Amino acid sequence: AVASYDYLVIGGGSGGLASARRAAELGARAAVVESHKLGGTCVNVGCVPKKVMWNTAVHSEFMHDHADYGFPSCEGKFNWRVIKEKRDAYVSRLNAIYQNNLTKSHIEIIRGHAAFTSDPKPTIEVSGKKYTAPHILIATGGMPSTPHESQIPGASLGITSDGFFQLEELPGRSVIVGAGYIAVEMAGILSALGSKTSLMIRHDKVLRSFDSMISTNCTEELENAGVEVLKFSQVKEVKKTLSGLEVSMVTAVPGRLPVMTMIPDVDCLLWAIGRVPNTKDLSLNKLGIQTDDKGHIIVDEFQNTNVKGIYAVGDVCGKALLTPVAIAAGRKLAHRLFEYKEDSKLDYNNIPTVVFSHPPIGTVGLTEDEAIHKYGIENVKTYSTSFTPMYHAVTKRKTKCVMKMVCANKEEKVVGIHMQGLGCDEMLQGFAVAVKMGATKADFDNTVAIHPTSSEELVTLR
Amino acid sequence: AVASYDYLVIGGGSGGLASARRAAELGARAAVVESHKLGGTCVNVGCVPKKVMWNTAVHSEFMHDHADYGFPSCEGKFNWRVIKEKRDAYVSRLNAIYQNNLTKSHIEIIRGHAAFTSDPKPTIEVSGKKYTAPHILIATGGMPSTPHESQIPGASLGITSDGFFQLEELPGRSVIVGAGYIAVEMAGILSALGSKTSLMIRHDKVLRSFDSMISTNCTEELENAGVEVLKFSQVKEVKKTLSGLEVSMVTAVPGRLPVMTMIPDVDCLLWAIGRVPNTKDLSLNKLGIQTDDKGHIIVDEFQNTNVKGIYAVGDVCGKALLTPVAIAAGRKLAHRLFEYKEDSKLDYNNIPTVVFSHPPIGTVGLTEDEAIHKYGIENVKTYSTSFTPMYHAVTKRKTKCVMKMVCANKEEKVVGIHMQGLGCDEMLQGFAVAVKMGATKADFDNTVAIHPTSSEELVTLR
Ligand SMILES: Cc1cc2nc3c(=O)[nH]c(=O)nc-3n(C[C@H](O)[C@H](O)[C@H](O)COP(=O)(O)OP(=O)(O)OC[C@H]3O[C@@H](n4cnc5c(N)ncnc54)[C@H](O)[C@@H]3O)c2cc1C
Ligand SMILES: Cc1cc2nc3c(=O)[nH]c(=O)nc-3n(C[C@H](O)[C@H](O)[C@H](O)COP(=O)(O)OP(=O)(O)OC[C@H]3O[C@@H](n4cnc5c(N)ncnc54)[C@H](O)[C@@H]3O)c2cc1C
Ligand SMILES: NC(=O)C1=CN([C@@H]2O[C@H](COP(=O)(O)OP(=O)(O)OC[C@H]3O[C@@H](n4cnc5c(N)ncnc54)[C@H](OP(=O)(O)O)[C@@H]3O)[C@@H](O)[C@H]2O)C=CC1
Ligand SMILES: NC(=O)C1=CN([C@@H]2O[C@H](COP(=O)(O)OP(=O)(O)OC[C@H]3O[C@@H](n4cnc5c(N)ncnc54)[C@H](OP(=O)(O)O)[C@@H]3O)[C@@H](O)[C@H]2O)C=CC1
Ligand SMILES: N[C@@H](CCC(=O)N[C@@H](CSSC[C@H](NC(=O)CC[C@H](N)C(=O)O)C(=O)NCC(=O)O)C(=O)NCC(=O)O)C(=O)O
Ligand SMILES: N[C@@H](CCC(=O)N[C@@H](CSSC[C@H](NC(=O)CC[C@H](N)C(=O)O)C(=O)NCC(=O)O)C(=O)NCC(=O)O)C(=O)O
Repeated sequence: AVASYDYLVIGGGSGGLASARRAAELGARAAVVESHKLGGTCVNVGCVPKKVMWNTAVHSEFMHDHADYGFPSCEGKFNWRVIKEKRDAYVSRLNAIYQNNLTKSHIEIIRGHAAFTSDPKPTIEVSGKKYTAPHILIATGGMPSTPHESQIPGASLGITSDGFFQLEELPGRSVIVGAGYIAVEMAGILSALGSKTSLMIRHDKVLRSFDSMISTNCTEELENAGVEVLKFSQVKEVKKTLSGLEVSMVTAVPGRLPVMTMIPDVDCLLWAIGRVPNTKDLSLNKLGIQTDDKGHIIVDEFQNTNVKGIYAVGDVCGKALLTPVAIAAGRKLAHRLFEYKEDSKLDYNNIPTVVFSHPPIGTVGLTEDEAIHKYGIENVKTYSTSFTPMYHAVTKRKTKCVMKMVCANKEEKVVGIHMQGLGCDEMLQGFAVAVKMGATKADFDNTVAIHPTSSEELVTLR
Repeated sequence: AVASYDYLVIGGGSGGLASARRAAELGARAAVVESHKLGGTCVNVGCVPKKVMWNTAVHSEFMHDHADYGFPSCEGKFNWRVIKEKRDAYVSRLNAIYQNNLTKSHIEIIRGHAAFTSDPKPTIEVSGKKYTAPHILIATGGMPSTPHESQIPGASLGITSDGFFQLEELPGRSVIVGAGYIAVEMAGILSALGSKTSLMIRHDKVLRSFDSMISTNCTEELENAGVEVLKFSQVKEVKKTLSGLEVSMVTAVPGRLPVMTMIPDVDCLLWAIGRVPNTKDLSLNKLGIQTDDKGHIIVDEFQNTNVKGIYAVGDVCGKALLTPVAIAAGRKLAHRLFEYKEDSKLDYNNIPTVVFSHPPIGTVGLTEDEAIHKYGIENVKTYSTSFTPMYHAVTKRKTKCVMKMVCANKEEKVVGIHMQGLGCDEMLQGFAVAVKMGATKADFDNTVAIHPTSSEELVTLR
């Protein structure tokens, strides 16, 4: 027998939870299928525990400036286990909250792994029971990528971000491989907390898809903070030794000859090279649901799959892999399906991002190079500044703040904002609202500054 | 003999410096008269040294959460002199920078006290030499208010914010009198750094001209932080004792009888009750320049005095006593006079403010009560939230974040934003740009959130 619902959601992470809760508000009879822990990647092995560890890493820098600010320094060591336990308890509190959010909304929780059946009417099976609905959302997320053994023998001796959140002790020596925001964030946390840390990157700079100013500055701040950035470098092999792992690296700097280097006595090797969508065991083939070669579910601008009555949102689609994007796409879909708003969809332009580096990065809109491509070089003007935040006026340790505003056409429409510096994590949201509204530079310059702040520098560029 | 300029600016603080520099960019032959230190109140006894001391007071709270974040605590004491010396050096660096800014712009620096003469053509005298121009800006600022002895015998035993910045040691016991942002800020700094601190206020709450939510929350956070808030209380007399000062207080709570209390062994009594404009010795009468009963120079919307060719900006006019306001009004005036832009003026609506409390406050636009008065009760809707920032998910000490959005008319135009919480100091500027642009709630809700942050809560209110 087959139980019918108005809305069946596969995955109880950011996007699935948000979509199911909004549908239920509109009257849908909904169910969420979850094989592991409610809250998905964000709550369990993502945004939330990452941010707790970032706040911890900030405590390591307050510690270094304490004498400069008039206090006698602290001179004793970090205890990873203390914060690990507290972090785990917070995750458990959130798991209980999201279970209650579904129950309070009268959303059924189906525990187990869903896969599609070959029934012509779209139907899933979970633990040998069948469920159907006229609307089925796939919101199954992704997972970390690890190299194949055939490519990098010994790769399985490394961990990913998932294993990072299982660590019970600070690794003495860490090597992080990759050059995106997860690699950056994990390297910065491990180094701030006292691991002897290297970040191994294929080119000269991290965050190369970000504005060139951010890519440069982020790389410089990593080095200034004590992270060893191993440029033009790749792992060839990993071996277990008596003292941890030995990582065999090849370095090939332009203008130089390639060189092989062994990195001995590594405690933690962390692969932060990408994410793979979680679709292998969904039986998508049984209904002919379209994927790319990497397993991402293909969707249109309304989150429709190629099969009527089946949708997908969030990381499983491979576009803009952020919690607020999954949530917004999920809610817009709920209003389309259950409020009959045919034009309800997410705009994927001007989505803001923060990277929790040291100091944090904020960006929204087009890089300078993207703007030149779209508008023409003669129709783009940039304004920028670099300064030392007043926090550091009295400290021996320094960080900088860099900001870039990208403007298009005669009116100087603000089409991109890019920055790194103290406070940039909390500064960006409001500027993103202004950019989404089509703010011009005149709109920024007509807004009176707030002094003394870093944020005022964005409204006083000349 | 009389030297002539295009532009004569009386006072080398925020507004005078900004106005003179912009005029000189437009070709004006300008001079700045300064009797004390370039940079005025902001650089020397205001924004800048206040902010250094606020950053210091934040170091006192990182210290209290260090064990919770896995570090062994710091257990030794603050040394006021360390940071005082560093703070003074930074002020000296800024004095040298602003002198150079004028010199590099070919702006003459006239050192001494200016007063108007009785010459029918507006002319000032400084150290017995006369100067004239077709455009004279009065930008002389203000000074702290202290009670008259006739009113409060012994009031002169107290200090003001000026004396705060001369303190060479942390006072053991401090009593701050007043209920505005300076009183709040000074009480919070002194208490965080270890002074046994009381804040004496005439009514039940601080910041009563701010939105009611902020007034309430700020008072609660002061008390939670250990500041003793002495409500419905006023100073009657101050006496020198063997052990500091004795403050005689009268307390008169509604519903209760008045009571007199002596507060013994006070080391620092700080008056933070208002500001008086710096106009007493300008000889304004010699030209009939109009003032109010408190000595403020009266101006129109274009900063004109009642006398042709004479202007005033900044604190001397008594309206919106902030550094960015003096600067913006000064620059808009320079473009009016020297770029002939007859409509160039400052809009005094939607000026954003931050109060450096613990945690900081940010506000822009109308309070809920101001919006109801302007638009009608049936045409105002508020949205609000209160939460604990994720920073405190793992700490025993707590602070809250409260946010209020005030919306007008069917379209829900955002006419006010009010908040207190970690990060609110850097969060506000961008939201102020959106409000100045006429953002609606739909504009906020159409902007994708940044997670995990406090700032995302302002774009996800329901
Ligand atoms: C280390 C790290 C840090 C990050 N930091 C941030 C950050 O600061 N900010 C930000 O915005 N984003 C961040 N992200 C990204 C964010 O976590 C993801 O974009 C977001 O979780 C994706 O949500 P989702 O709904 O697509 O998938 P997920 O949250 O991954 O949820 C998918 C759910 O589906 C369940 N599932 C899968 N297959 C099945 C099946 N067949 N049957 C039943 N259940 C199934 C899974 O168990 C899971 O709970 C971070 C991610 C990582 C890994
Ligand atoms: C404790 C405190 C904290 C503050 N915190 C902030 C803050 O965080 N943010 C913010 O925006 N604002 C803050 N302010 C307010 C800010 O300092 C003032 O709004 C701003 O300095 C006013 O600028 P102004 O140009 O009007 O006057 P001022 O900067 O006061 O400059 C006037 C100048 O005129 C000179 N002068 C006066 N009379 C004469 C004369 N006849 N001849 C020659 N020279 C003369 C004075 O010596 C002085 O240098 C703070 C103020 C105080 C007191
Ligand atoms: N400007 C913006 O607004 C941007 C926002 N983002 C946001 O961040 C999300 C995640 O992006 P991002 O952090 O770039 O993600 P990635 O998962 O793509 O980052 C991993 C990076 O590591 C490198 N890498 C890939 N494979 C290997 C390998 N086999 N060995 C070593 N290194 C490898 C690549 O960088 P390299 O080529 O340098 O080696 C790659 O970009 C996006 O989906 C988007 O939401 C991302 C980019 C820009
Ligand atoms: N909502 C907004 O946007 C607001 C912004 N601001 C900004 O802040 C600037 C400064 O304002 P604010 O901090 O209010 O300034 P004030 O200098 O006016 O604050 C001093 C306060 O102390 C109290 N006080 C006055 N005289 C006495 C006395 N004799 N004894 C004891 N207490 C006394 C009063 O409060 P009480 O009546 O409670 O006793 C008074 O408001 C403004 O010019 C503006 O730029 C100010 C208000 C609102
Ligand atoms: N704001 C950042 C950076 C620190 C910073 O601002 N430091 C400068 C001194 S600030 S105090 C004097 C005041 N300046 C302002 O209010 C900023 C004006 C803004 N730049 C603008 O263009 O509107 C003032 O009196 N200005 C009058 C004038 O600008 O003419 C500074 O000088 N830095 C230079 C240095 O080398 O230190 C933060 O707070 O971190
Ligand atoms: N953001 C502040 C406050 C801390 C906070 O957000 N805590 C909550 C858990 S966040 S992780 C799960 C994620 N939630 C979000 O991305 C926020 C969505 C936002 N509220 C919105 O409405 O868009 C998610 O999976 N959400 C899916 C869903 O919302 O359905 C939390 O639960 N707090 C409650 C508590 O009692 O702790 C900060 O970062 O400080």
